[PDB]
Amino acid sequence: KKRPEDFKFGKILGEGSFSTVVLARELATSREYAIKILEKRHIIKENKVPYVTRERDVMSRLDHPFFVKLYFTFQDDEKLYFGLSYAKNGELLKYIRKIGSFDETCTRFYTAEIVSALEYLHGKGIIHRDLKPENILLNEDMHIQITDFGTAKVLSPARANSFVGTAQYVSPELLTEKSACKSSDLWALGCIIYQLVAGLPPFRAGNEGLIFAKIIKLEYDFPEKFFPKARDLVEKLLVLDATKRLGCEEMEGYGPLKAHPFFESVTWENLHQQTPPKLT
Ligand SMILES: Nc1ncnc2c1ncn2[C@@H]1O[C@H](COP(=O)(O)OP(=O)(O)OP(=O)(O)O)[C@@H](O)[C@H]1O
Repeated sequence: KKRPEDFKFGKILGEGSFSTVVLARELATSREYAIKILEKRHIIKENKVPYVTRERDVMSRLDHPFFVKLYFTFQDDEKLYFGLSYAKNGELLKYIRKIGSFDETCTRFYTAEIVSALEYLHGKGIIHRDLKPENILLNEDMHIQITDFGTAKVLSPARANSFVGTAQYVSPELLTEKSACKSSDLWALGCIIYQLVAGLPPFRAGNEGLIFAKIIKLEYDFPEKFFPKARDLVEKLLVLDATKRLGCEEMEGYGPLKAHPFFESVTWENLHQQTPPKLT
């Protein structure tokens, strides 16, 4: 029902391989949206339509404060437009790079929000499959806003067969069995926790193949100082057997995960309304 004429477009927020995200003000309401714009000829020609349709379908299902919201979509002759919530503070990755690593309180708090987010997502039977700090945005208040649902999968009411993801965060089962499940996201969570504390994700190399070989061998080490209860949690997530990761369904879900000693001081109830600790 909305049209391009309905908005004043401002600065480009970022660019993807087949998309541009632009900050826009809706004239009729004065609201700010991040508008994702896809060229129809380009997505048809480069075979991206399945990913565009998947992103719209998955995002339409989501209604949780830790996810970017899809408010509306429209199209004209040349373009599709997705109106998204504007995450003013950009990617979580920017903050890991800037400050180098998070202290225990910040690690705990941001990990808790991600765990809360994943509990919601897996409860709806959806796997993300590309969870990483670049795909975790931050709103004006510094709460997380998970994004990038074009490679997500709605599981039909355990396993998904498309090969998708980012080498550093890909789970061993996707490499060796050629499928992913909810537990694959918990593997990515382990990588992200490690990255928050250590400054880099645990499987690192300058090319994907070398990363793959390390992942399948569980070849990684903790830096000398690494919060002991965080290390224990990481060891319970970075497990080759996907059925043995803390938080997976065969480990009886998110209850035991949230009960991990690392999260002891966490109040899970209204996390999105708590004041995040300052990063720095
Ligand atoms: N809702 C949003 N609010 C603020 N910034 C955003 C939002 N969505 C995306 N961005 C920024 O714009 C960039 C482009 O996002 P987009 O989803 O179009 O492609 P991408 O996922 O970065 O790249 P690719 O699709 O090629 O992997 C993001 O990397 C992010 O920095």
